[PDB]
Amino acid sequence: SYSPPELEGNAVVSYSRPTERNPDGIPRVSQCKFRLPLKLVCLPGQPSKT
Amino acid sequence: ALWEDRDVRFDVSSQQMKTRPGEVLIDCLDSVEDTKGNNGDRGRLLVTNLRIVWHSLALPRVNLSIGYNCILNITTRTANSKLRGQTEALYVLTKCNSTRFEFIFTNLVPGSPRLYTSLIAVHRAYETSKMYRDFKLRSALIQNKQLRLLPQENVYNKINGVWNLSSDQGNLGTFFITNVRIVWHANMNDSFNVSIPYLQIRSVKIRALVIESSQQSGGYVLGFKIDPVEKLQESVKEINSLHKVYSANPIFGVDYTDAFVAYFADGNKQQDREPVFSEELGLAIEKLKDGFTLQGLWEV
Repeated sequence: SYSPPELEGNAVVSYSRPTERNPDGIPRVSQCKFRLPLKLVCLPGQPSKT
Repeated sequence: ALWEDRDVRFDVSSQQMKTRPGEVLIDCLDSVEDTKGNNGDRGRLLVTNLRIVWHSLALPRVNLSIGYNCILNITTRTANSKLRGQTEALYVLTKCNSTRFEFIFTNLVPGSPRLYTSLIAVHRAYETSKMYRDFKLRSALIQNKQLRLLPQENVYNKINGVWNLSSDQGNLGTFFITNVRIVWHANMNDSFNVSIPYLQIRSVKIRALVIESSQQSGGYVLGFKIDPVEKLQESVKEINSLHKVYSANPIFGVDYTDAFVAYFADGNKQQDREPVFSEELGLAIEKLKDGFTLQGLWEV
């Protein structure tokens, strides 16, 4: 029912880079952000006055 | 002479670290390290037809050659958990020239090495194929008036009436000349048989036929008499021709200075005192040192 604090969203990916010291690789993580449209959680309505 | 399967040598010459004619390389692995010598010296391990050779890969002067007829206990130690990969180790335990040696081979690269399996497999084949390269007396060589062939063996000729000039009653026997050994088995008491492999034969000649075997593994003088001298010399010709054609490339049937002190299995000990009888225990026990006693050694 309530509206979310921000329409942002985060996609985080975590992988392992195979190296020479460790054959299971260093763990690494990178992330990206997206911005959802306002018209997901809103619609037009009657504008109040006061 | 052949020594690469019979001895355990240290600091080997680069000519003996090379494949003996009949020998064949089986497997290899780099970055193997030598423990039981705490030098931290990286190296390289090689499993061949007849022995395992480790060399420093940086100063190949320091190296080890361990024969398969010298290894008693070959075990694999998979340990060294998450801190790194599973650095598998190998534990070889050997008895050469009446002294117990212990070698530890640690694969520094964290991956598990396939070499440690080929090692044990080829060692099993070596031990199970000793009828190719050893002298045997009164063994089980005959099923039913007929020889039992090795894996890589063809019987070339079969001579009858072959007496044995080493006994006096069970003499009239049969002689099988093969590409790997010459065997003689009596007609009656077919458990009286001898099998001499070409690797052990040193000289065949007539004196009425005499085989003289290698003094490095027991020098026997085996004499056999045949009725027609023609067949006698024919068999001598065949045997010596087979010996030379075998000598150029040996089969071996395997189907598929003070540094040694650091490799003691016992530890600061290399010879066992003479075994005497202990009246205390009622068993044979090796001769006690001067001061020590059994109840003074048993207590903590």
